[PDB]
Amino acid sequence: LQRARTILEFEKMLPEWLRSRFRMGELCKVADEDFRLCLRINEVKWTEWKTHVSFLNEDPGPIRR
Amino acid sequence: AAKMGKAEILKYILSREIKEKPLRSLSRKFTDWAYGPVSSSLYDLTNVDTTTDNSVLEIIVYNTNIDNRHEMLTLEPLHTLLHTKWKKFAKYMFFLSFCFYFFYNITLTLVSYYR
Amino acid sequence: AVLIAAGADVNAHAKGVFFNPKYQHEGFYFGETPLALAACTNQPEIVQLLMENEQTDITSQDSRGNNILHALVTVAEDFKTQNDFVKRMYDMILLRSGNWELETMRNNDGLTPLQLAAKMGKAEILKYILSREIKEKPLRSLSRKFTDWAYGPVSSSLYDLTNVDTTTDNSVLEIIVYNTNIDNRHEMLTLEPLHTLLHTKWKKFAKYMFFLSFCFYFFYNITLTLVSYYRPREDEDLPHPLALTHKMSWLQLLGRMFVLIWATCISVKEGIAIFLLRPSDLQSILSDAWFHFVFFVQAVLVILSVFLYLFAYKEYLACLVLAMALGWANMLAYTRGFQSMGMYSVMIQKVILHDVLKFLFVYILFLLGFGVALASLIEKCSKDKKDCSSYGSFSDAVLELFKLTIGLGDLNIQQNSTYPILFLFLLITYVILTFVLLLNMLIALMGETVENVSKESERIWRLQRARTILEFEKMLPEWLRSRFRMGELCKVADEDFRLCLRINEVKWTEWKTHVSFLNEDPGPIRR
Amino acid sequence: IQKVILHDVLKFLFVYILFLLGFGVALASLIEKCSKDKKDCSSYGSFSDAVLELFKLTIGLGDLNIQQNSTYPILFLFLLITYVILTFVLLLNMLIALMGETVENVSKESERIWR
Ligand code: NA
Ligand code: NA
Repeated sequence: LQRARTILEFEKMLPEWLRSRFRMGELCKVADEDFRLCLRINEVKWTEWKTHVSFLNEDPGPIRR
Repeated sequence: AAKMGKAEILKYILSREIKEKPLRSLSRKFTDWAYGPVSSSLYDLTNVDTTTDNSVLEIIVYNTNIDNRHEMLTLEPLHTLLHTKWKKFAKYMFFLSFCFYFFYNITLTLVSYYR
Repeated sequence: AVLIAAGADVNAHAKGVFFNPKYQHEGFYFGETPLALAACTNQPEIVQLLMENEQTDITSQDSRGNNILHALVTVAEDFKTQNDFVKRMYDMILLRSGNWELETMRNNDGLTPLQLAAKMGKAEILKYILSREIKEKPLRSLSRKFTDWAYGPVSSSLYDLTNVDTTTDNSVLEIIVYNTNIDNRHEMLTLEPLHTLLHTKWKKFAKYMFFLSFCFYFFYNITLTLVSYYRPREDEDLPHPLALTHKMSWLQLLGRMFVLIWATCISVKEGIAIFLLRPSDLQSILSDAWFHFVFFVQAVLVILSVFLYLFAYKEYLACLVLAMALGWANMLAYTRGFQSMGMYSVMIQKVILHDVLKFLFVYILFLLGFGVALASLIEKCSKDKKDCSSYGSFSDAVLELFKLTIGLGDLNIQQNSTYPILFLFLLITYVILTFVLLLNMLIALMGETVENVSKESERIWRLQRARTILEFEKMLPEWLRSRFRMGELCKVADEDFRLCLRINEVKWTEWKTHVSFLNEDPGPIRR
Repeated sequence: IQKVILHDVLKFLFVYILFLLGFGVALASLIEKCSKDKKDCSSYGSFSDAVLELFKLTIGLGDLNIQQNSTYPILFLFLLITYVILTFVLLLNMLIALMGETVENVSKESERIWR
């Protein structure tokens, strides 16, 4: 918490155009039209094996090419 | 959920995996690709980081009145995002503020002891 | 099974930018054979399906030279974060079709899959690989364990020991002891063929080669002590670092050539020992190569005193006195052989790293910080005892304030200047800061760690005497007459009488009829 | 009181004597100096004086002096602050933490041993 109190203070006292992008920007959600709402990436591990129904891409790990 | 301090409803609101496909639009979570036990999750982040006014990271950090702030920053879109914002601009802006202040007190020290 | 009967390729090796290093990046190194991710992703029914197919290869290597078994070793991580099917997927694939040929196979970088359990640090698969009791008699040949005789609750076990002890190159005891990169070394030496074998190798040659190295070094520092306290001095500024006595009564001639030989021999031995392993700046230079480093600092520091005699510096006594104080403090290394002092020598080693090193950075910041403030008041043109020839600088305000932690004498708040209810204020600020707050942190902080470390301080000590036995055995270039083992005792085969063995014991529970046995119930050798 | 003269201070007194004797000879090899301590013709300043001036640093001594002594007194001051860091703040404070672990381990069965 105590280093969380400083990061939101330095980011508030940084009046640039905020070039530092922390996030995947404008990556697609599941819709025919709604391509918005910039995103984040994390990882999962071993248990609870199941067939995977909902997915976004045809199994790459990074961006394709 | 943030300002009242209700932690258990806030663990649900950030993930909210929706299995059924006709209404997967309203989820805050998407499995990008799986291939087995190494799947790449993806959180929504539309009202979380300080990019608008009064976002849910700015409430839960700056707040009084709650004894449950330090536990609620364990949650997943709030946890990795503080790691990223530390990684690319805070680590310098903290160590430069250290260097601007460690060099400050030496200049106050030498002028009031030596001469 | 439709696609298998259709005629798909069962042996297709998928290369690419998976098996990426950094598991976080895309990453699923599983071997790349189609048999492997059947076994790797916990699919036991389809493991049976691929093994029934006669077209399926089992022996086929991969991009890293790895077979089926090298891949299945390097995915386990724990018992906790898995159902532990890797132990039974390992067993299902050997018995289904297996000779020794699939086990002995080395990979691209020349590494047995037994050794791959060691260097990767997979502990749970390594408990299985050393025992591996095989019940069914047509394939008891591939076991690493044999019940010799039972007679009830006192049965005599027997471990295989074919690639374990340092009798070949790069054996699984030599990996797991000398290794960095793992936090799981001290737990893995609890396992049975690794545990009793260190007890045997300690019993017959290490106990002497450790206590003789103690006697060769305790008698060393006394000869360095007496020559630099009793007779350095004769009347002039003649340097004379190690006394000679060219005249009769051969004592200092014998004493000088005693030190200069043993200082060189302890330098060349450690100078090759430190030029074997590369630490990384912390945590590996501080645990395994610390007393390799402390001896080497002492050894160069003694032979440097000879070159202080070369053309007569001023440092011939001031350097050699540092070798004496450090020469007694590293005697605390050689009390590693004892048991009860062994646990004490890790709870003194860990708390100079964990609790007082955090302390000395905080305490110096208060020592220096209040140090300048009292020094800025002390000047006063009245400073301390007629300040014309006397003192009263900054360091005097450190020596009058470092002495407030221990007994000083009289704490004076007298003749000093402009506002002595500020000079009295910063003094009682300092005693409240570090006499009653910041020193008494340390007893409470040490009290938390020594009940956190001394639940596993024993096994860390077992590692530290394991680091010495494999060093003395490596520095013993004889023909190794000391036999630690039953030699060439028979395995269960018509022809294969080889693979020298080991003996251990079992006790009361789980009563059963004894099927597999080697002899008709003797306890020792017959006759 | 009977078990901790066997279990904790007996490990202590072997380690502390090794630092008492070990730094004892090193300060004794510097103290001689032909200036040793208060007109060294009839007076003293042998090895045991460098033990009595250094056994007294555990308890109250009087004045710790770093004065008139010889060739490099930023080594004589260095070994003194080496000793106080070794046994005033490290090796004595082991013992309270070590005793604190045993008397909650023995005093669950200290009654029956008394019986
Ligand atoms: Na305590
Ligand atoms: Na005192």
